[PDB]
Parts: sequence; structure tokens; C-alpha cells
Amino acid sequence: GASKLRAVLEKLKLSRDDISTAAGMVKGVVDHLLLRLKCDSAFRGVGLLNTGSYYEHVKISAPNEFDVMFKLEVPRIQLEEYSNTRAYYFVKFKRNPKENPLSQFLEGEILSASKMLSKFRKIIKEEINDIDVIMKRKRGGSPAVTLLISEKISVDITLALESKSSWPASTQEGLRIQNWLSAKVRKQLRLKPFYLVPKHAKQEETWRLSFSHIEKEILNNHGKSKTCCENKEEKCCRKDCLKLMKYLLEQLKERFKDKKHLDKFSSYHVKTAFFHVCTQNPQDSQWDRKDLGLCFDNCVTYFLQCLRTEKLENYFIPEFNLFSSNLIDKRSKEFLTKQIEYERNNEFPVFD
Ligand SMILES: CCCc1cc(=O)n2nc(NCc3ccc(-c4ccccc4)cc3)nc2[nH]1
Ligand SMILES: [Zn+2]
Repeated sequence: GASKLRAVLEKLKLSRDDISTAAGMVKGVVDHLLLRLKCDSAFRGVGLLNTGSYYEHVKISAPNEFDVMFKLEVPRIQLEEYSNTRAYYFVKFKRNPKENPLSQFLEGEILSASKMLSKFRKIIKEEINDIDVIMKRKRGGSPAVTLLISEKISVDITLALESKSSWPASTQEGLRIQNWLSAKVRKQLRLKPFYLVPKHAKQEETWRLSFSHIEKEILNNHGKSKTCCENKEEKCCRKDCLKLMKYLLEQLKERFKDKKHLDKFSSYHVKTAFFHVCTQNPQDSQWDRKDLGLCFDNCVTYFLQCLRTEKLENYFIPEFNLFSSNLIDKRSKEFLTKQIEYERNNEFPVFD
């Protein structure tokens, strides 16, 4: 049916809307960090990616785990695509006022992420002690810093570069929303800046393109009809589908944390699948609140087709396959397929 999914969705909203001092603990820590990074040569133009929002939650099950982004406006950037990866880039500068605020991190002509991250970490490490806050150092690149307030509160900090120039060539054929959100909206969205986060593909001074802000924007204005979800008549189940798929992967990832099979999968994989189903189903009538279950099943069916065909194109970079053999091995994909197919056929036990 579509009854139980609603109760999952009610439990999820009640935790989310519940009164907690958590966001206030987070707010004080980040405002203090931002004030200390600003009175420093390299990070004087630092700020929160989305102001007003400190309470950003990636894990839809964990109301105690926060994720924050620190954007840095980098003017006159030159990017070089690393090893034809389409999403991984070197950072160079057009060079006009040569003694630019980030010249101190230049390793030759290429901008060192590691050098920039070390200073960012060193500035934060020295401000935590000054404050109940403690930091942990975790590999990968970004999140750079991870903070722990009290016992349950956890905060991931990601350093990002902001570029107000045109999106790289690898995105040219991406964001295929023309028949859903319109060609007018695509051009507007693509006029918006883009972010680079420190990341590699297994170790160089590379940066991955990030479009968190586009995702947030589309989600808060997701209909073909401009009035979608504003009234009683136009209530769609798009966000509810996204939430249920996110919960599904989070529940399976917890259920199988002892084994390492679902370690490569994340919300990126679940978000990208949903957005591809949004393109496939552009009409609001295809997302009626009465069809929750049928709608959710088409999301689960598409994701299942992606795992099996080993194909999940990045929504912005269509040549980047999230499900490639070098990214995720067949063994890990087949383990996930079987786990979901059992969930589909047993009235999703994880959701109770
Ligand atoms: C709306 C669709 C979801 C979405 C949100 C967002 O914020 N972004 N930002 C990018 N940028 C390129 C990019 C390329 C690859 C990976 C990746 C992920 C996992 C494993 C291995 C690689 C992550 C980012 N794509 C997205 N898609
Ligand atoms: Zn809607």
C-alpha cells in the first residue's frame, strides 16, 4: 500500500520539528570559528554557504548530526580537469594582484588544498580549546574538520571555494530539467556560482565540483506548475519520496555496518537517482500525494535498475558514472540490490 510510508514520514517529521537546543550549541561554535578565520589573511572572505541555515542534516535519521560549509570567494580562477575525471580539478589563477590572499598556498602554479586545509585546521584547532568542544582528524579531504559538542552533537565542516564564473565544460549537457522546470530556469541556475571542495579519486591536489545549492533550490521549487505544493489542490509527494529513499539507504547502511559492502554508498547515490526520476516524470499529476506508494516504488525500481546495469550518471556531469566498476565493485552493488529487493517484497521492515 501507501499507509505505512506516511507513518514513517510522520515519525521523521516529529523528530525534525521537536524542540532541541542542538542548533543553538552549533550556532555559537560556528560564529566563533567564522570570526577567528575572518581576522586572518587567507580566510578573510570566509562565510557560511547558506546564511540562516546552521541546522543542515545530511542523515535524515540522525537529528544530532550537523553538516556545515564554509565558502571562500576565489576570484579569477583557472581550472584544469584532472586525468579526464570530469568532476576533479586543479586550481590555478589568472594572476593580476599576484600577492593574492591565497598565494601562500600555491605549490608552483597549482593551488595546494592540503596547505590550505592545514592552516584552516590549525586556526580551528587553536579556537576549540579557547571555548565543551573537541575535534577529530578524518581522512578523505572534505569534511576537513569534525566537531563534537557534548555527547550526541556532531558537526562536519567543509571548506569550499566559490567561483562566480561559468560552470566547467563537463556540465554543459547536465542539469536536464528543461522539460520539467523549463529551459528558462536552467539558464538562471547555471548563472549561479559553483563550489570546489578538496577531494581526490583514491593522492593529488584536486578539487571536486559541488552543487549543494542547486539541489536545495530545485527542492524548494520542484514543480512543473509554479503553484506546486502551495495549496490543497497541488500537494505532491516528491520530497516525501526523496526522504523515504534517504531513510531506506541509511537503515540498510546501519543494519549492515559490520560488513563493509554498503560503505561506498551514500545519499549522493540516492539523491541523483530521485532527480533522474524527476526528469523521467516531469508532470505534477505523476507525483500526486495519493500515489505516495506507487511513486516511491518507481524511485526504488529506477535505483534498482541503476545498481543492476552499473549505471548512475551524475545529474550535472552526465559522463561521470557514480556506479562505475572502479568506484563501486559488482559484489557491493549486488549485495545492495538483494537487500532492497528483500525490503520491497517484505513491506519495507526497516520502516517499522
Ligand atoms: C541533485 C543530485 C545530487 C547532487 C547534489 C550535489 O550537491 N552535487 N554536486 C555534484 N558535483 C559533481 C560530483 C561528482 C561526483 C561525486 C561523487 C559522489 C559519490 C561518490 C563518488 C563521487 C559528487 C559530486 N553532483 C551533485 N549531485
Ligand atoms: Zn510539490
